[PDB]
Amino acid sequence: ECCSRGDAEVVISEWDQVFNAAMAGSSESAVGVAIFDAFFASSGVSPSMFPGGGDSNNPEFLAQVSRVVSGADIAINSLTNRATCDSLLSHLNAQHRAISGVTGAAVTHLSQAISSVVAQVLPSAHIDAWEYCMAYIAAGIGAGL
Amino acid sequence: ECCSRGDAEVVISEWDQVFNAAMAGSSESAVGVAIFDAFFASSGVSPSMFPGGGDSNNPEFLAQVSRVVSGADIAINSLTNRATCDSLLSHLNAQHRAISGVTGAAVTHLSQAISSVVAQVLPSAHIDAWEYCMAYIAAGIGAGL
Amino acid sequence: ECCSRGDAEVVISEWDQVFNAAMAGSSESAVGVAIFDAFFASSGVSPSMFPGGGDSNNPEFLAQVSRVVSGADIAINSLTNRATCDSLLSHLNAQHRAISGVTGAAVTHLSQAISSVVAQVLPSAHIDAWEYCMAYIAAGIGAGL
Amino acid sequence: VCNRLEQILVKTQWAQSYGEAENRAAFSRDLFSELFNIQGSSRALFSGVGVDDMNSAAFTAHCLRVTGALNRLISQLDQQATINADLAHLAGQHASRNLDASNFAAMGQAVMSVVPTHLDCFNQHAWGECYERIASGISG
Amino acid sequence: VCNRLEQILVKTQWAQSYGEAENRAAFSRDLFSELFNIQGSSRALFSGVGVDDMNSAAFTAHCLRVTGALNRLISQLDQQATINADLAHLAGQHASRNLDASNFAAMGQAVMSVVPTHLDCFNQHAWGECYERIASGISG
Amino acid sequence: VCNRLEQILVKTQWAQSYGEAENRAAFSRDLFSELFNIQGSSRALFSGVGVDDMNSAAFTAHCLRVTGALNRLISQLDQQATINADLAHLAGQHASRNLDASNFAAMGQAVMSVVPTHLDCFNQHAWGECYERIASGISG
Amino acid sequence: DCTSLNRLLVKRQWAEAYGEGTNRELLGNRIWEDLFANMPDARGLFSRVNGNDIDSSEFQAHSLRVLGGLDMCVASLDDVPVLNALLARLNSQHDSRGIPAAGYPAFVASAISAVRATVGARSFDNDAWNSCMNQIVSGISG
Amino acid sequence: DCTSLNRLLVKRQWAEAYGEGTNRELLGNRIWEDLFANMPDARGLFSRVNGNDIDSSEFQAHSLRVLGGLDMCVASLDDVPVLNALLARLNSQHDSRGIPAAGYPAFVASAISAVRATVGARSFDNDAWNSCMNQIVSGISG
Amino acid sequence: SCCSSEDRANVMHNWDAAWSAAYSDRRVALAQAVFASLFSRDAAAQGLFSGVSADNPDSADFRAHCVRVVNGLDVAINMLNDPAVLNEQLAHLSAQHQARAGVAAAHFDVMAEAFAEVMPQVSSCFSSDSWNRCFARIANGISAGL
Amino acid sequence: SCCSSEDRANVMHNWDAAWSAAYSDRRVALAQAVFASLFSRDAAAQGLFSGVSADNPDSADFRAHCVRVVNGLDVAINMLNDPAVLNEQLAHLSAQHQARAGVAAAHFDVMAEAFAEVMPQVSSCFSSDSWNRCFARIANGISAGL
Ligand code: HEM
Ligand code: HEM
Ligand code: HEM
Ligand code: HEM
Ligand code: HEM
Ligand code: HEM
Ligand code: HEM
Ligand code: HEM
Ligand code: HEM
Ligand code: HEM
Ligand code: MMC
Ligand code: MMC
Ligand code: MMC
Ligand code: MMC
Ligand code: MMC
Ligand code: MMC
Ligand code: MMC
Ligand code: MMC
Ligand code: MMC
Ligand code: MMC
Repeated sequence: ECCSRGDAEVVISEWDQVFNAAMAGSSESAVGVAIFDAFFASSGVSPSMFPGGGDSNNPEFLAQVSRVVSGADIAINSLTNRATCDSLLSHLNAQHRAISGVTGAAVTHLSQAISSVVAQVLPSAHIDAWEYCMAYIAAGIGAGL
Repeated sequence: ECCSRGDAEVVISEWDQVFNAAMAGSSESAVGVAIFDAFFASSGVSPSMFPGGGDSNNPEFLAQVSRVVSGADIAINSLTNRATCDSLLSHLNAQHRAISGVTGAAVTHLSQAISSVVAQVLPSAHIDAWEYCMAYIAAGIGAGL
Repeated sequence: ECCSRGDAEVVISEWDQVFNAAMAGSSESAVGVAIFDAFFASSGVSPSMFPGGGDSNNPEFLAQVSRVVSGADIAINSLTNRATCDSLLSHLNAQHRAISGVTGAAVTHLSQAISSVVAQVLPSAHIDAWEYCMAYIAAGIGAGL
Repeated sequence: VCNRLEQILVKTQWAQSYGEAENRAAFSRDLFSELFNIQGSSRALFSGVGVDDMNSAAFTAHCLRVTGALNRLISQLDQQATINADLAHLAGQHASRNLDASNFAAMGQAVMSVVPTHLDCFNQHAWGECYERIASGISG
Repeated sequence: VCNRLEQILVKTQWAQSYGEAENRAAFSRDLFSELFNIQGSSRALFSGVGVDDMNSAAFTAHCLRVTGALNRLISQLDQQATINADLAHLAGQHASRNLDASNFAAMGQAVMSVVPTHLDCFNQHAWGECYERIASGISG
Repeated sequence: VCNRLEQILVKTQWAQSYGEAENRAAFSRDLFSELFNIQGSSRALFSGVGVDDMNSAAFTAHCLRVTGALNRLISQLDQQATINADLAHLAGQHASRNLDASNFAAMGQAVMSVVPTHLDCFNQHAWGECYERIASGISG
Repeated sequence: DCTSLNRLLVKRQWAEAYGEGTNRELLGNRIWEDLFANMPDARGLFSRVNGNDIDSSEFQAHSLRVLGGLDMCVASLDDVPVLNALLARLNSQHDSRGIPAAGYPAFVASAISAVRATVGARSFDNDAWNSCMNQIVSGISG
Repeated sequence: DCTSLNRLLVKRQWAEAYGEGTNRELLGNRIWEDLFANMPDARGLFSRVNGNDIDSSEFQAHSLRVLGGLDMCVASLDDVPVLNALLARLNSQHDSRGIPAAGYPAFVASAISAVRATVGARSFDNDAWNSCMNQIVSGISG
Repeated sequence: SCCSSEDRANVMHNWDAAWSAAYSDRRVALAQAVFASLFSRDAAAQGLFSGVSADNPDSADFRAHCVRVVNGLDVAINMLNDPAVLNEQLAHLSAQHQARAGVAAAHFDVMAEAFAEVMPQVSSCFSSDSWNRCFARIANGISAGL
Repeated sequence: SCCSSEDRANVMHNWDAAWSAAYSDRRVALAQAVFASLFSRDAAAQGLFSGVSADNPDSADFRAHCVRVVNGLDVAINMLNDPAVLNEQLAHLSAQHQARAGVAAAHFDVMAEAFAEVMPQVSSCFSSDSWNRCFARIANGISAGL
């Protein structure tokens, strides 16, 4: 149920469908900041907490954003395979357990922000599945935070 | 590894390959007692412990044998699907946890007996896979005994 | 006619059929000397004329043989395409025009020797096509010699 | 009830169906699906085996045991003495859960609605007799 | 090292390969497979991530992070300021494990042996430059 | 340079590629195509063999001789004494045309970019060693 | 000897080996062409069903009949009382003819061989076949 | 006799004839079923690896082993020094058993036959096979 | 009345199922039922098998006869494709009944309908027509000259 | 640790390439390298093959032993599908090492990793896992009771 074979398939489709054969290779950053901005608003969290401290034009923060988007990409792209997804998330978990400032309710915030921006960009985006799956990803990362 | 997709596939093939379109429907008992006899020898266990107490011609014991073979059949036939196999075995476990006289080393004995008789009957029987898988089945049933 | 599409196809088949997926990569030399020996007999030509001067165990002469066989291979393998075959041969021609001791009747001798050894090695060898084609190859190389 | 010949038809048709069919687990869930769809009252009656989720490891693992045991019976149909015993063993495994005679009559309705779809030929009566011959032994 | 144009070739060829390819996880394991097959000394060097079993959840989960990060880099290749930062972040994630310059040179050997098999066209040099441009940033 | 085992890998992979491949003439032109595309300076360096038109009888006839000779060498790789001789013969066939060490290093770049596309598996190093072991003998 | 398991394995392979319709003539011929090779002296026992012309309608009937019986056996191998009785009739049907003692052994070899070729030597259990094929002849030749 | 070319042709056909996995048992059986036919007196030399039951696990191992050796030979046919040494060990492995001189000749016939059937009589070079197959036996029987 | 090409195939099918070349038991039930009726509708007939424990169906001697028969009919149902051969097989089976004092044509009519009662209880989706058309084809040749 | 169905296929592949049933030479290099290390990591072990010109790898007597071995392992890698048979073949190969005074279990561990070093240098895209999983399957049975 919670993000099944077809759901993921669709998400992984759409997610790529966004990073398609014409895009993925230029402005993941445009998408990325767009993400972080919707993050900072919903979550309320302070940008004064990341490398470069937000600032869409800070060389550090960009790298940061890229690094975040890619994490989400590694996971999204591997939802079809349960076993290895749990792992990938668990590891992400550990990385965040190690940082004072992360909350369970906050991860979901950032997780929901992805889905959203994904849909602004790709209007078709099956928002029911995206939330279904991103909700799952939200668990593995915020496990116990 | 331990009893992989193809292994099970092969076992489930052969196992049926034994109970094929010409057999399965007459003497599972012949196969079954043949099983219990090879059991009683390897395991050493006393037949004086089962319904009817062994006696290949005791109406009770036959039913018993059938009931055992079928259990093994339910499991064998569902090795390809990990999730539900663990369950099916676990339940078997519980049934045996509830009986004084069952040992871990004994379940494997009875488990190995199946494979064997299977091979006497069907000479092709990929004995490496059978043991690989029956070994797994041996775990779920003898978990903690 | 003279070595047509199918003929060559067959020759190129068989020729490889000899240098097949199990051979071509060890003793082209065995085949090669075998060639040079049948050469020296039919043609009468003196081995005292090649690098190392014959001597199946002279490091130079081996290299020589290899170099000859390969030439024949380059040509054989490209009989299907007329245009580029004429060329490949013409070039071979020039190389031999440049050496006192080569005769028209001699090239054919060495050319016929290939076909032969090919057939000793591969009994099936459609000897009618081989001669038909090797006869053609014999022309391009011995053009005017 | 289920005679010598009526046994045959069934024995084959069951293999011809449950036998040939793809992955039993489907067929198995498939069956219980009906039992519920033809008598909801029962759906809760399996509360101890993850009945909440019919696609669970826990649940499917059950449906099998049944179409499974249900198998270890049709095969023994010719063995009067053996199947009676087996049948008895089975009855007292249904003694705890309170079952009326509208469940067994419901079960065999679920069975007889699953099976014929998977075959080219299937004998209504001949089956009823044996499903009966089985239901009895398992109830009273 | 990896110029403006040499970047292009690669950026596309990587997508054309890692991109198009079936299930990354294969490709990913596939890569580390080599790293080991061209320098066994390293195989044990990943003892903390289930390297024992290359088909494990734990292990594959790693290979991904790499072909993954390895991705978040080729994409940023044009962003000098961004990729340097990112590259720096990466370097200090390899500070703990003792790595010689024969591992990085080995890694890029594994990469450049995996990739060209998946493409119709692949530029040796153009890749070396960028694998270099990357290796550096991650080591010193 | 190119050892006993590194020879194997190659010997097979070359056959596995140049061998299996469709019409060598393609593959052959294909190769020289690169040599030019990775070092234009050379394209004119073959002015005597219709290099103007890469689809000519004259031109293709050359590319063959090469992937051809290039073949009569990989096969002789195990024969130290034989391939050295052969290699020597070859060197003095490249004495006339002025060749720098950036052409040979370029050639083997062309080769190693052509080959891996045609295979499922191809060992970077193992090839370099032997392409080397060959380049040397043909230059100095 | 002919263990409850052999009977199992024999009943099975025999099922597979026993073709359907004319594919039995296939198996049939196989066992005959053999028996008559190794022992030509035996083709004379059947001058009645046209032993000479193994392919005649007469003999094919006959050939087939034989496999018929031989199938009952295999099928009864499980329940002994009947088998006995089966071999009994058979026995009384070969009592007349002057069948050489050295014939059954050969027939069994030709059959066991025939079945092998048919079901394939996929580890064919010679011990089980022979063991059970012999339990059969006994009631017939004796 | 066994010319550098025969060795060539023999190495090849042997490659093709030498199946892969169980397809060797295929070739193996072929050479055995023969040897034992023409010369049943020979099936007794193997009572240890179960000569009687050509299909047993014991014998199939054995059968396979034989082809194993026989493959080394063919593979060494090129380089003589090793071959010698190979046949040497083999020879010491058949020195014990009481193998009849008339056995190797038969084995060779059964093999050469076996290989033919397998690679097909597409002009099978009997001269080359025999010539080289005999160079082999010599070091073993003697 | 002609047992067509389809009819035989369609019969060999009906008789494919409700059949096991592996186990005698099934054949035995199918037989006994054929017999059960045969007699039930011609008590007198029963006497013909005195040479078999007829009065004790559930007896070896008898179950053996059932097999012998059920098999004969299987042996024929299979020649149904290669007539030439079948002919002899019936011509044979014939003589074996001519040899049995008593058993006359009429009897194969009782036996006819006897089988006609049993099959639908053994074979799934049975084609009475094809069976009554081919079964005859055989019984004719057996009871001929009888 | 179980040498799966895939594992054997995947191994038979690795060992399909880096192999020629036509020529001994290749087998010889692959062997010698296996050996080259074996010794290099257990000089003492070298002594076990005194009955072969070990001290002179490049010698006939020795290259012959390499073939004998490389072949044994090929003979087994192929039974990898028909276990029943393999069992005997190892059970056999076993006794042949029990016969060799010295050579104990431990040794098949050095030999284990010896091969584990060579293959990637012979077979293209080698599956270390499947090889280490199946290679064991075999070496176990050989060095068992040793
Ligand atoms: C959808 C869930 C999230 C994703 C995709 C994600 C994933 C990641 C990844 C991939 C990294 C880099 C790992 C590394 O250090 O190598 C990272 C770092 C980090 N994350 Fe998250 N994250 C998520 C949510 C959050 C939230 C909710 C916060 C806090 C408001 C947060 C704050 C940080 C910080 C501060 C770092 C470390 C900065 C650094 O790398 O130097 N993350 N995250
Ligand atoms: C391969 C492992 C085994 C299989 C397939 C198996 C499975 C089963 C099954 C299916 C039942 C019937 C469940 C029920 O009560 O509804 C059963 C009952 C039983 N088993 Fe096992 N079993 C195994 C091993 C053993 C061993 C090792 C022993 C002891 C020596 C044993 C002794 C019993 C006894 C005494 C019962 C209860 C008798 C009864 O049903 O009235 N089992 N087993
Ligand atoms: C079927 C026809 C022939 C083939 C395949 C052939 C082809 C070749 C090839 C490929 C080369 C090496 C080219 C190079 O120098 O780079 C060569 C060289 C040579 N050939 Fe021929 N040839 C043939 C017939 C003959 C004949 C009939 C003779 C004389 C009896 C001959 C004597 C020589 C000599 C002496 C050389 C030069 C030695 C050297 O390379 O140092 N060839 N040939
Ligand atoms: C005639 C068909 C039936 C068969 C052959 C059958 C089969 C089985 C078997 C074999 C088990 C598992 C026992 C064990 O392994 O310990 C079981 C359990 C059970 N059966 Fe039946 N059954 C039948 C009828 C019914 C009906 C009609 C109902 C009610 C609607 C029912 C209710 C249950 C319940 C509640 C359990 C206990 C499972 C649990 O919740 O723990 N069964 N049955
Ligand atoms: C240039 C290519 C490389 C890239 C892009 C890369 C990528 C990565 C990344 C992103 C991680 C996981 C970090 C995290 O998410 O916390 C990692 C970990 C690691 N890398 Fe690399 N890496 C590269 C080179 C190498 C090389 C050449 C070696 C050595 C042979 C190596 C050894 C390791 C080890 C040992 C770990 C730690 C994993 C553990 O055992 O916990 N890496 N690498
Ligand atoms: C290592 C790979 C190489 C091999 C095996 C090879 C092969 C050959 C062969 C066999 C010929 C024809 C000789 C004859 O049959 O008379 C040739 C000619 C030639 N090669 Fe190479 N070659 C190699 C490297 C190079 C490189 C790197 C260059 C320069 C970019 C080069 C430049 C030439 C030229 C200019 C000719 C003369 C053709 C003409 O214009 O008449 N070769 N080579
Ligand atoms: C495995 C054991 C055998 C089987 C299944 C078998 C069965 C049969 C059957 C079914 C008949 C027809 C009986 C009738 O309808 O009256 C028959 C007849 C006959 N059998 Fe056998 N038989 C066997 C072996 C042999 C042997 C060993 C020989 C001699 C080499 C033999 C020779 C004959 C002869 C001579 C006839 C009479 C020919 C005729 O008029 O049909 N049988 N057998
Ligand atoms: C072409 C020549 C032959 C080859 C390839 C060959 C090779 C072999 C091999 C590989 C072994 C196993 C040695 C061991 O592991 O100890 C063996 C054993 C044996 N061979 Fe041969 N052999 C050949 C011909 C023959 C002949 C002509 C006979 C006799 C008819 C024969 C009879 C035996 C016997 C009796 C054994 C021992 C059975 C056992 O215990 O495995 N061999 N042979
Ligand atoms: C069309 C169906 C029938 C077939 C194919 C058939 C089959 C056979 C066969 C195979 C035998 C045993 C052969 C032997 O003598 O060794 C037999 C004998 C016999 N049959 Fe028929 N039969 C048929 C119809 C009938 C009918 C209608 C009757 C009379 C009511 C009859 C009466 C007998 C008797 C009396 C025996 C001998 C039993 C004894 O040993 O006393 N059969 N038949
Ligand atoms: C798993 C890999 C191995 C296989 C399949 C293998 C293969 C063989 C074979 C086929 C032979 C020749 C048969 C004969 O005696 O005629 C042999 C003998 C021998 N093996 Fe092994 N072997 C293995 C591992 C080892 C190891 C680990 C050692 C010890 C360091 C060893 C020591 C020997 C010795 C000493 C000989 C006899 C050489 C002599 O003639 O002195 N083997 N082995
Ligand atoms: C679906 Hg994780
Ligand atoms: C395989 Hg559970
Ligand atoms: C044919 Hg050039
Ligand atoms: C109870 Hg499914
Ligand atoms: C470390 Hg994958
Ligand atoms: C010079 Hg192509
Ligand atoms: C012979 Hg039944
Ligand atoms: C016989 Hg090597
Ligand atoms: C008369 Hg059965
Ligand atoms: C010891 Hg080669």
